Amino acid sequence: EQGFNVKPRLNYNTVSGVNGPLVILEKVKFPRYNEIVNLTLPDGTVRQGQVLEIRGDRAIVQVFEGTSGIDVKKTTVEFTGESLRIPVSEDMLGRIFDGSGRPIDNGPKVFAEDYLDINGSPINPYARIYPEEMISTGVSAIDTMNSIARGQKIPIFSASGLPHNEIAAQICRQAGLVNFSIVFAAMGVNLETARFFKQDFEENGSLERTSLFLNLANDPTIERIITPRLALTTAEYLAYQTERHVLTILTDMSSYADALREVSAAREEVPGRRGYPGYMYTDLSTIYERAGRVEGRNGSITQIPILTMPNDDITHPIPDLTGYITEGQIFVDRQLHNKGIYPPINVLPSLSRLMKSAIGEGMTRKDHGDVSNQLYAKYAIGKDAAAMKAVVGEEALSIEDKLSLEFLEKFEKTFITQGAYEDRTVFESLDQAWSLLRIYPKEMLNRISPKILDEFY
Amino acid sequence: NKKAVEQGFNVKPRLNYNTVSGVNGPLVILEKVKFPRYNEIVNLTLPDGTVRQGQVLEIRGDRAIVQVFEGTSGIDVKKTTVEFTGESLRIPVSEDMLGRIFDGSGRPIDNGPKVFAEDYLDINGSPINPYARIYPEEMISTGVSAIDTMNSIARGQKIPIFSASGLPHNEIAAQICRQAGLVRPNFSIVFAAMGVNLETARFFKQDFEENGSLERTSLFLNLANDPTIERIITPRLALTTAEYLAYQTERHVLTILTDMSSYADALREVSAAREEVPGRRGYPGYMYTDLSTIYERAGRVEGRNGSITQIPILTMPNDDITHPIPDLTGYITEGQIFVDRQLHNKGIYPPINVLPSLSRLMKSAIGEGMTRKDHGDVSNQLYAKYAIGKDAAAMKAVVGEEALSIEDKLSLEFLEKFEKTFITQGAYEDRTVFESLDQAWSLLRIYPKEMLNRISPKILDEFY
Amino acid sequence: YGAIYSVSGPVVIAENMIGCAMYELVKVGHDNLVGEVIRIDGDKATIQVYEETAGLTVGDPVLRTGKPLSVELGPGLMETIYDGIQRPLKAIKEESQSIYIPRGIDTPALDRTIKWQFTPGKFQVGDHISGGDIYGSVFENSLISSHKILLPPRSRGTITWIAPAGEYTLDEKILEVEFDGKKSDFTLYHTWPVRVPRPVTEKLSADYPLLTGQRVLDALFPCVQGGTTCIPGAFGCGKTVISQSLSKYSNSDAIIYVGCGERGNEMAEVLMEFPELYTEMSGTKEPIMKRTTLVANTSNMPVAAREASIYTGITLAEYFRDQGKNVSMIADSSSRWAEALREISGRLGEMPADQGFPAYLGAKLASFYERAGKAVALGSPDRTGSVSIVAAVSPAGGDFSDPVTTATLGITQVFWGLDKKLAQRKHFPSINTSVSYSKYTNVLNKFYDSNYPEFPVLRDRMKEILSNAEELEQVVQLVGKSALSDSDKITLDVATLIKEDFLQQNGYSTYDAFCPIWKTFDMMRAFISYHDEAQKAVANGANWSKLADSTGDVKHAVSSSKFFEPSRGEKEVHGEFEKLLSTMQERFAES
Amino acid sequence: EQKNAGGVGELEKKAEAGVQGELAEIKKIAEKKKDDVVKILIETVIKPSAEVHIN
Amino acid sequence: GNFKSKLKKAMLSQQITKSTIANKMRLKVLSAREQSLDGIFEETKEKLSGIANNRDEYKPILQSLIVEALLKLLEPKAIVKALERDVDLIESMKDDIMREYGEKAQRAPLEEIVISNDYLNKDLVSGGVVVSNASDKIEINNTLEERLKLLSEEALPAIRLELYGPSKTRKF
Ligand SMILES: Nc1ncnc2c1ncn2[C@@H]1O[C@H](COP(=O)(O)OP(=O)(O)O)[C@@H](O)[C@H]1O
Ligand SMILES: [Mg+2]
Repeated sequence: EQGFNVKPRLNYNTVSGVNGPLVILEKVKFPRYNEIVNLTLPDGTVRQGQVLEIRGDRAIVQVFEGTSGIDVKKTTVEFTGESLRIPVSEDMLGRIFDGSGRPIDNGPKVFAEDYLDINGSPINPYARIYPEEMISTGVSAIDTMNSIARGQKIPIFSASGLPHNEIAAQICRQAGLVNFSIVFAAMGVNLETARFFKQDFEENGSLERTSLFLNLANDPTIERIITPRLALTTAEYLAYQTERHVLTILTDMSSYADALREVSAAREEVPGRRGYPGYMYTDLSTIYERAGRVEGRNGSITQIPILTMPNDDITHPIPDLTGYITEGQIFVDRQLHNKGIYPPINVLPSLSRLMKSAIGEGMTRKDHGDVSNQLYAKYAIGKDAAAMKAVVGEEALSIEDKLSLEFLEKFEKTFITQGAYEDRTVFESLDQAWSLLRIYPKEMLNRISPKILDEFY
Repeated sequence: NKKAVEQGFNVKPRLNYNTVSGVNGPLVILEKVKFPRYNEIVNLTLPDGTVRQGQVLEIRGDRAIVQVFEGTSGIDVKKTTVEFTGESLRIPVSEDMLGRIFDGSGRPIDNGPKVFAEDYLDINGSPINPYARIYPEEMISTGVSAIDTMNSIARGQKIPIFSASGLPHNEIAAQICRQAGLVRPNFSIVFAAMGVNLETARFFKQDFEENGSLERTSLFLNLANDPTIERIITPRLALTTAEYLAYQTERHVLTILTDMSSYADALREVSAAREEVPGRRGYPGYMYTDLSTIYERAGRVEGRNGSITQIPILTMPNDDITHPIPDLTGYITEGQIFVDRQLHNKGIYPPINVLPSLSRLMKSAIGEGMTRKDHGDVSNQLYAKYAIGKDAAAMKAVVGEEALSIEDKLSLEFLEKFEKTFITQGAYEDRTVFESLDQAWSLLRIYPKEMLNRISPKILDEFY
Repeated sequence: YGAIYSVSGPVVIAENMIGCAMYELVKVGHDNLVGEVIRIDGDKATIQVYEETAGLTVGDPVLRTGKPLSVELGPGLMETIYDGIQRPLKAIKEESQSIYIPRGIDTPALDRTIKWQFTPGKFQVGDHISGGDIYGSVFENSLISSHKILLPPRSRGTITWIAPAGEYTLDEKILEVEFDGKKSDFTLYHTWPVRVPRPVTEKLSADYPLLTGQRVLDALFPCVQGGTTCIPGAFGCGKTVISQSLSKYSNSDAIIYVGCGERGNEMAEVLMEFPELYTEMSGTKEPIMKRTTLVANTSNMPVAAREASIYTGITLAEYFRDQGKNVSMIADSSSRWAEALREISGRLGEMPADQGFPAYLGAKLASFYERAGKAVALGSPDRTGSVSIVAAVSPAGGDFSDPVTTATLGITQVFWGLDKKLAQRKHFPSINTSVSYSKYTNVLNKFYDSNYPEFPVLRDRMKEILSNAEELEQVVQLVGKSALSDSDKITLDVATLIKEDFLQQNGYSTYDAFCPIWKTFDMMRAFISYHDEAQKAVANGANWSKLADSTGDVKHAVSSSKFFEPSRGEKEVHGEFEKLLSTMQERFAES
Repeated sequence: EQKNAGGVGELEKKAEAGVQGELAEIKKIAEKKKDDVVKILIETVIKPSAEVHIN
Repeated sequence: GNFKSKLKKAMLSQQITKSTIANKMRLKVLSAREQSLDGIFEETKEKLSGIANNRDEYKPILQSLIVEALLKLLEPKAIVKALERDVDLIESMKDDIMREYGEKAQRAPLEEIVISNDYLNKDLVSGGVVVSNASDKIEINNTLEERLKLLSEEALPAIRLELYGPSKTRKF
């Protein structure tokens, strides 16, 4: 029967500083760290904020909606006394929310079933279940070469202008086991991308089980910090307290990390590479590590954080640290997109740490792992031999290298290439992969085990 | 008549501050100031009696940070007296400047009298109203084929010369000054030397004397041994003299800003002395703004018969155009003339590489009335065929001469007869635009009429 | 009234200034320099003054205006030039009798002496009127006729009094609204803060293409009316002439030409040339300048005013979108806007982030480009305007790895990458076909199926030809052209033909100044049919060298398709292209 | 296909018929539990919570 | 191909027509609960105004609200802002309030409790006080309307559990 308790809040009107996205108070009474405040502008509009740091009396507050128009004399900051709690409900599925969790679907405020903290609590590693249930994404380059297990944090690394939105929408549309709830978290995407995702979910019938948290480019930039946490605590609710299978589709984590850099730069902190906060690894781990299955629950959080490599560079801090936390990646290649391959997934930098567990040995088929290994080996040989043939002519390339060039052509053109709305079952993709591998003689196929090779070639 | 000078007869006493709180690098942090101006130029007196000028760069409450042009060596906190003039840096300008030689700080090193000032103008100037501008449509026939036919200089253009350390950039700009004239009928050059050596300064001064230009030129010589901080204000003083002459006296002024690379180097040194942004390659993030405040003082204005044409001589640090100084200068100015080491080592003079060069005011000032009707088409076709020649030379060096097609062989022949005959001139041979266009049409007649795909059919029928 | 405490370049920290809001506008100094508060550290309020700062003393007064940077919207701007803070440069020149921009000049943004012919709208006394509703129209000029006088957004209520038809100036009352018992008086103009985007009922997916006029831009990488665009490139690449040739010959009902960090000579060229140019819209040959307003911020003008110029131009574009005109705002250099932001940040002492550009640069660029888009206007009657933002990024050193270029590529949908290799050798437009892309290709399929059904197929074929030739040339530069097959020879020859005749379009020649969509489509038909005929005739067994020697006439006829003047008309030009194809098949059949 | 697409209004009416079923239950629950919920809210609002901060 | 694409577009536009109708009917149900919820708070606001009008049981309530706000401020001086109706009661119980703050906070009693000349809005505020800092900077809107708003924001899950049964699909 808790909740029936009123605790009056301290309006302050003691603002002492506005340095970019931050607001500094001066006479807070026992300031609480990571506390949510409600700034009341001189115009009367209310902007929420989060206490980022505290001193004996000061409290640096980051305003989510931006600090434009914040006066120093007529601005009153009201301390709620608790970290940001989003009102979650089972009826929250099917609605569209702003970057701060406020509905924007012309509907009522979500009728709270419980108030969950955005940061949540760290799941006990002993309480986690190893995700060993493959998801058939329909895409050949993912179902065959980098498999996704139900409960995996596998991002999509795609530069600007690549169809990462289309690939992720395809994955959401067709993500059955070899129905999913979707918690889509737009962070800084343009209205075109937001409309694309919303309309695709509506056309595929996913709005009945999708909760979109849209924070567009027009929306304020400090709300990019808050949007993924709201989406992920919604997913954690739906998957652990209601035992659903959730597919969190956080997009533009590069935009989220840019918001982090903007917040960090206003605090004059010690920066990391390219100016990003030194604790960006910690923040990205806090966001990405909210995926997987727990013992008592029959639900899961599959995480596919779309990520925009700023200059198609893996070495950039955002893709690097994400690779570090996430367990895999789906590398979308600008070169493949220019060649016209869809999906332009480059299978060499792409990886899936849970493929070896979720693939093969009766889970999908006996040949899945060996076929994927052989495909990766032959694609790498083809790329290296194509570079060698371009540099030192075709004489350097041997018979195996010429065969690898032919395989690479027929592999990019026929295996990787897959139009949207085309569901390639893992078995069909494996059959196509074997047809690709039959270009080589039985002897030249190296990584294929002799038993599988005899049984399938 | 002129009521501006009426306010001149006024005495404004200057506060003498002994309160030099601190000195660091090129800056002196001076406290207890009574209402510091933001850009006042102060007369700082050393204990040894030396007087160095400095201008405040930042002003806190009763505190002004002065950067001194000569440098802070020898400055003391007990004895150095700083006399705030209360006004920004103003150069005494008059028509008597024409024919005189001035130092980097505007003081006359000509062994003559101080300028009998006709007016005092702030060296920083003011941006010209874009509505007051007139687009330069009057072509200048500099006598150089590469600069008159391929490119084209209109009168109020900003057209630098991009060169390297050893290239004859000084000789080419000296050739332009002694041959510059309106294509369809005199320039009062204003020369600004920043960080150049005594050899270059003497070369330019003697060239003006030989050509007879020194009667109408003002020289602002800031040699390599002169203070580096005043390389900032030397182009401002020269361009304020040019603005005065042109817009007020109704003169046509050539402005030669030699070693804008050295100007940008002084700018970078000053910026790095402070805790400022590094932009690219260490140059300040506002280097675009500063170089623009320099360059965009040129042009023509409405209602006045004067104009300013700028030829900032620029030294490329590693012969690359992607360096910050050449890149920002190309972004700001209305073209560039590219002196090439690959041609200088080939022996061509002028060693102007045409492909990297550009003149944004060729569309205007090229036409049926301003010049011959074929000029634009001929220039475009020559550019295309020169590039085909460069590509054919590379392909010849790779796969031998035999593999080249008929078009490639024709293009190599055109490249040879273009670099050796069209670009190449004597140091004192001035070629009229029509002469250079006739030579260009011969070089195009090397090609068959069919391959000349750039020329409009009417022009090709009337000129091939 | 505060007092100046610290002055350092474009930033001015002002003391004794309690009560100043963020991004408010203050009149710093005795000349009333326009400024904007960036920080409020206690009573100090750091101000970015939008004018030259030299001459400001400690203790100078700083008035608090109480309102943010507000661009003044209304009839009058159509054919004007502004100074970033929306100071009419013509009025400045007439008032000051000088050629310079005086410091702190306070000329009205919209001329008040001009009398405007107001015609009342459908709204009458007693009708409830909301934000954006058109309560009247005024005839501005022969091209922008019926300049719809919109009720300001955020203003609602019932019409107590509406002025009848007649002649009014901007100061005169036009309409009176009573809301919650408080009468509000409305005039022909209204100010709108530049920072806050103008509201719309609902933004739409843009479907109609913005016809640039350039052949490559129209065909290979099209842009829709309401789509964010980007033209990165080095100096001399042609990103300013593309902007000008898009502001002259596009189908946009209005143009907002914004120059940030550009030469004043460029804006002077626009002023001299646009009146002499004419457009066929509205059923008569009206001058182009009658539909384009200019926001001129020369590169030597104050640094802080470049953001003001960008925001003023985009708010003008949004206002005309709210009126219902398919406007396209053309920022001359978002790169120089970014450089101005970096200079202000460095003066502020903020953390450098990437290359010194402040960490909020990507967010600000994303917001500014999100201002674009086809949208249904806020108020009734229903109308669907558009703002097609086409901003020419200018990366330092001609390298597309700059943070501003990367952020702009992330936010925009059309990338018109310029190559300086093609900028040299006078191959204009210098669009790099390899790296350039347009994400509106798919959404333009409706327009293409309606008007030119084969156009997407032809552009796909042209892209395939160009890519194949790029690969073949990369091979040839190393291993010679002897080993190529006849099909590869045809591919290279026809791609050289395409690059030298179709893709390259001289923007200052009479024939190729404006290549309309029908002429471009016919030219694609000619080139693709020539390639297909050559491929078929060689596949039949003809030797390519002899075939080319024979069909040089057809090849030169195709290469001379540029010179077909679009002024001859759609029918006459199409007749000339129809005979070209017939003369092409017969010659290839004969050989 | 366009002819088969007809019937949106009938579909809307059918959907509203199902919604009307739940609205009756919502109204009944509100009318039944209004007294208890209001009593609890009033007691909580007027209840004294005088206490100083822990720190 | 055009006919197949048109059929797919018509099929896709068929699902959207059912989806939009489904979402609108589902949001009508959700807005019904919020309308029923707002009826409770509207009825609660009327009942709260009844407690303030008693003037006999309000004094124990009114004194508690000031002490509850005073204990949060923890300062020796305050500026109580009450309705023009309640000023007499506040002046009557000033001494008791000061003693209670001195006793409930384990600190020397309140130095002074000023009643501001400015008063709360009669229509907007049903009852309570707004205790503010001695400098009038830090204030506590301890009014009955503000307390009801805080309760409506906080106890919403408890209100849901009281009205409706626990969610069927909430295992943990
Ligand atoms: N499409 C074109 N047609 C004709 N000339 C062009 C074209 N594009 C560029 N040029 C030439 O290049 C010069 C510089 O181009 P500009 O518009 O200044 O590009 P940027 O602003 O990127 O330097 C122009 O003066 C013009 O003469
Ligand atoms: Mg330009």
